[PDB]
Amino acid sequence: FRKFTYRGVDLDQLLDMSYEQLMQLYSARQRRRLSRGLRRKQHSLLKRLRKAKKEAPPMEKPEVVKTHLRDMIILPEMVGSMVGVYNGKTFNQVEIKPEMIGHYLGEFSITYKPVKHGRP
Amino acid sequence: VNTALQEVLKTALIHDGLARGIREAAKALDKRQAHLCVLASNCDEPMYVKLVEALCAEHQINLIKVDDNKKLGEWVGLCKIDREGKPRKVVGCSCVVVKDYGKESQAKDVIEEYFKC
Amino acid sequence: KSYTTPKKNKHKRKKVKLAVLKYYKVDENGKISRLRRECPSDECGAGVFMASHFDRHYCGKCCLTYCF
Amino acid sequence: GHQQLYWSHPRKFGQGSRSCRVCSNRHGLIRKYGLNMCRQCFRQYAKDIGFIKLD
Amino acid sequence: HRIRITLTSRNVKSLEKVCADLIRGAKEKNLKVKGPVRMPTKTLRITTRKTPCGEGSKTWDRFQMRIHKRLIDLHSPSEIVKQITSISIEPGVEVEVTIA
Amino acid sequence: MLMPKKNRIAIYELLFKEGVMVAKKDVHMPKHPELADKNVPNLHVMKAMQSLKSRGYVKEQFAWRHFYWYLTNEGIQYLRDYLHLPPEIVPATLRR
RNA sequence: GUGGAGCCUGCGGCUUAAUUUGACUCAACACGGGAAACCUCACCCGGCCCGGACACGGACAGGAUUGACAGAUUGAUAGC
Ligand SMILES: [Mg+2]
Ligand SMILES: [Mg+2]
Ligand SMILES: [Mg+2]
Ligand SMILES: [Mg+2]
Ligand SMILES: [Mg+2]
Ligand SMILES: [Mg+2]
Ligand SMILES: [Zn+2]
Ligand SMILES: [Zn+2]
Repeated sequence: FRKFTYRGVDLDQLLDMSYEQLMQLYSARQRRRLSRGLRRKQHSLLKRLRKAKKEAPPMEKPEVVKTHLRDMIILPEMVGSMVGVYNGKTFNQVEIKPEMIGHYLGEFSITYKPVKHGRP
Repeated sequence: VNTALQEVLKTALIHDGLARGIREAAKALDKRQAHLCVLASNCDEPMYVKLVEALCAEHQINLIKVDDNKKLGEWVGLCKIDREGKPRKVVGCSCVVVKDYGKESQAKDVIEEYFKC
Repeated sequence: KSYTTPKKNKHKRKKVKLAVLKYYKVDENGKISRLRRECPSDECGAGVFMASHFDRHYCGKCCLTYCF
Repeated sequence: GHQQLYWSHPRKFGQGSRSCRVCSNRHGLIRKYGLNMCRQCFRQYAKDIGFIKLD
Repeated sequence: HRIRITLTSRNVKSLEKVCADLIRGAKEKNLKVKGPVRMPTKTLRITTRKTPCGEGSKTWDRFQMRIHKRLIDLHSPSEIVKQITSISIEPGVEVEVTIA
Repeated sequence: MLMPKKNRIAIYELLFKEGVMVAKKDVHMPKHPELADKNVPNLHVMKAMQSLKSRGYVKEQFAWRHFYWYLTNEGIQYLRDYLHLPPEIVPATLRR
């Protein structure tokens, strides 16, 4: 009904919040992973995400930008943009709403194919 | 003295002085590293030959004007392969710009004297 | 085996016979006037031309661009 | 260009990163004292290196 | 005066035959010499598998490698010690003479 | 194999100045070890040297991870013919 | 003790783009020094590239053609 709230924080407080401060906010590995940093491969993601939001219509998902980093935390910088996460074979299309922060993009394209035992 | 000019050009090749192709020649003329330039003629180059001629006339560039391109290429002797015989199929070169570290030679001096005459 | 894509072609480089000819500008008098910018580098004090793109300048052997 | 591609994967650690200068293999690298060799080349070269069956 | 020799080697009989020869040479030239101080020799330990593949038996070595140190201290000028030291050494032995 | 013309002439000069040559068989080398003053990555020396071999100029031997090349008199004479040097001067292995 | 039990590892079966491929008493089954995330790696999946040497063709120093700063679907600052 309302705006979301992490511990004492609203999403708007999350969005207009610095990264290291946001680190202290969310979880140890995740705050650490921001403290450690994004490489080239992840930066091209951020720019290509901005261009997709520029080209995107209002009532439409932004265009997909692919990244193989399945091992990658979806940050609020990233929020509101499509990213094609690589499985190895294919790129899975993910729109990243604000609750996605602190999760992997790899999460949304499962590596093992989920099991069904009695198939034949 | 074409045999002497051939020996001088070969010694310049030995010492690695010569700065060649029209473009590197234009560079060497601009840098003012040309002591003599030579240009091919009797070739459909109405603008090219006119440009390089005015470029040499611009500031302190001596100009030899050899006739054929195939002949200039066989003289300079770039892709001489199968030296036990003739060069198999010369491709015609247009321009050569000599830069001369090894100026101390009797053939070079006799050329400077011929130019004096 | 049948391919989806046609094979890709090698980039045919836009060859011009005596391309250096269009670099300098001819005159009935004995001169040359290097119009477009000249590089201030020591290897080409002046003569060598820069690329003239539709939008902004650029230099070839050393690879350098200047946007609008 | 190719210079930013040719060898761009990071080789910082592990028997995968370093390798035997004999095999180029990543199996049994003797890393102590910087011997840097696989159990097979070690077994092969122990006498030359000076190791000995005392006990 | 105080020159300090450090004799190391992989093989033992070479080390003792060389160090004993140089000390005997020192006794001949007559100057204060400390006996060869046998430091305790160390032992480098390695355990490898014979097998090419995974599948034969899983066999293991118990590789030792001893490394022996003698050391000799003399109280004498430098040139005479250079005279004794140049002569009477053999391949296995490694001599390192600290000057002070 | 993209050489710089500078390397073609300096590498032929290297082959001349030391008649023989050794090199590690290692593709994954930023710089060559024995000859580290120039960059000349081992892949460059390797691929040039295998090209020389292909045209008979070097004798091959392979140990551990490391090629070993003996330069023959045809190689000595070809290098001096390319560089137009006199017959007086020589490599250090030829010189005495 | 182990065996019954929860679990470590290795193995079968299945599925899978690929699960490179080997072995089933001893003499397969924490074996491949197999503690493999990528790498390994082979296998597979998109796309480049040739690291197709050397010889000879062509080609051509009136520049063969690599490298190459732009913008475009791209992991990427691949002139792919
Ligand atoms: Mg149990
Ligand atoms: Mg059980
Ligand atoms: Mg095991
Ligand atoms: Mg394994
Ligand atoms: Mg692991
Ligand atoms: Mg693979
Ligand atoms: Zn420039
Ligand atoms: Zn081995």
